[PDB]
Amino acid sequence: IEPVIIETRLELIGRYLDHLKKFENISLDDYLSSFEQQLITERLLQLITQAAIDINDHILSKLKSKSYTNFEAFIELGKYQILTPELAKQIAPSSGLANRLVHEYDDIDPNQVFMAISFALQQYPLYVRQINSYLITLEEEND
Amino acid sequence: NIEPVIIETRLELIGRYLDHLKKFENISLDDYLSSFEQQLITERLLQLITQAAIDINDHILSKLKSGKSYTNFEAFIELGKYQILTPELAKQIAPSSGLANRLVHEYDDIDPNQVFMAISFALQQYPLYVRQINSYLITLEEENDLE
Ligand SMILES: *P(=O)(O)OC[C@H]1O[C@@H](n2cnc3c(N)ncnc32)[C@H](O)[C@@H]1OP(=O)(O)OC[C@H]1O[C@@H](n2cnc3c(N)ncnc32)[C@H](O)[C@@H]1O
Ligand SMILES: *P(=O)(O)OC[C@H]1O[C@@H](n2cnc3c(N)ncnc32)[C@H](O)[C@@H]1OP(=O)(O)OC[C@H]1O[C@@H](n2cnc3c(N)ncnc32)[C@H](O)[C@@H]1O
Repeated sequence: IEPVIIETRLELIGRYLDHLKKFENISLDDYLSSFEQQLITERLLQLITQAAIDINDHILSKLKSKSYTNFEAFIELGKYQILTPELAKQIAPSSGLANRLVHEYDDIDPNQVFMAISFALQQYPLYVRQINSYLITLEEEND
Repeated sequence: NIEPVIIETRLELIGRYLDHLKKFENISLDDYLSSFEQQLITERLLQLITQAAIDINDHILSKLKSGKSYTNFEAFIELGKYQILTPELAKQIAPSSGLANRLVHEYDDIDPNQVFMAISFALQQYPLYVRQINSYLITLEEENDLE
């Protein structure tokens, strides 16, 4: 496992969350009225989830050199206790959110993106902390 | 016929996205590079415009190409060969398929300097795309009515 590959993406997730947090108090009616605010939060959520999918793929490629869907990849990290199983279960559906936001499914419901903001702001800081704690362990073993 | 309705809805969306993108036509590079939020808005607008056009092109060519395959870049060039787009526009606008692939993260990392230039390219080219597809839409409706 290459720490800098993982840490670069974790830092990006943290940056994107920092920007997404600027939206955490916007009312739904103002959100639905502002296409540009929908665009910003949709792209932030896409970038966050795609960075996580990339992190998970890198980690699993070094451990289980088996193939997982993006949803299962979160679950598998839970089995390795790299994520907690509870976080892995909660956050795995953000893989479907990523697909939704690149138009792999049908239209985007802004009401559901609005609610997803608060769950991303809860779950992904924990994802970052858990992956960071794993990376730090690997680094402190090398030392 | 379902193809005209499909094209017309997507053209209406492209027109709306272009209206929002036009707000950024006069932004300076330094202003753009210093505002992550303006980068996000323009990146997603470009993603939505190009994806809608890719959808249109797929529906146009499925009627004309009897199962023959094509990439999203190639679809734009095929429209030029069919004189649905002018060849000049077709070759100018085909690389927007590569922009779209980068914006949905098929590969690579996003260079904001390239996205900055794509704002101008899209504001020049996609209004012409809309006009020319709209002219084809009329021909299609006439052909369906004539058959
Ligand atoms: P894709 O087909 O990957 O996602 C669709 C749906 O299936 C869920 N899923 C994928 N793979 C699995 C496995 N292996 N097990 C169980 N479930 C799986 C995936 O999590 C996704 O779930 P959804 O709850 O439909 O969506 C995830 C997430 O997206 C937001 N959401 C939902 N519907 C939306 C609309 N219409 N607009 C905008 N956002 C939407 C919610 O945040 C939801 O939790
Ligand atoms: P992807 O693999 O989709 O595209 C790669 C590259 O190849 C071009 N291409 C695809 N198919 C063909 C055919 N049949 N013939 C000739 N060329 C083809 C495709 O247009 C793309 O060109 P690029 O110049 O790499 O990119 C197109 C477009 O994207 C923006 N761009 C470029 N680099 C970017 C970064 N780093 N970030 C964000 N956007 C970027 C530019 O607007 C460029 O014009």
